[PDB]
Amino acid sequence: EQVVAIASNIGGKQALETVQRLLPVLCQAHGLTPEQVVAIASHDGGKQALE
Repeated sequence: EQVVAIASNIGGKQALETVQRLLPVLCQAHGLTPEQVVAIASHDGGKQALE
């Protein structure tokens, strides 16, 4: 279990809840925050019509 999974369990949007949770993490560790690029694209340009 992880915060990125618990929040998404409540919200119902794993790809969206994980990006908001890993946002400060990847922003502090790197800054670029690829999550808003890769994870978002995985849902928008991928798992959209199937979600």
